[PDB]
Amino acid sequence: GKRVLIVDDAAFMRMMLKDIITKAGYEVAGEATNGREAVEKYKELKPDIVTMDITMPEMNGIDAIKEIMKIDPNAKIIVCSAMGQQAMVIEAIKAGAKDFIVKPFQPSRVVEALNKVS
Repeated sequence: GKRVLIVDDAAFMRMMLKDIITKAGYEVAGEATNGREAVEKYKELKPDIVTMDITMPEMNGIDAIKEIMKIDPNAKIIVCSAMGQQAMVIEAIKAGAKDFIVKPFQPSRVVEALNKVS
């Protein structure tokens, strides 16, 4: 109930997040750079939580949310967005995501999101 799958194309953002996740005592089940991989790794790892980057809509992360819900209507998915993406956040929340964080990350906020959702 502590395994997280991180989805984000930015290697460095991924790492940062891992640092945070890990220090807060959670565990990194795995990493993905895009929606398809995520789905595939989600099926393979059955992670506890999923962190999903939605900054670039052309990546269709929202569609991945949905794909995963089909697969597990119990999935707990947090979404990373950037400032001013409130509309996407709402669509993601609309599609099943439980919460959202904003870049640039505030360790405390991410820990809180994680915890709330766990």
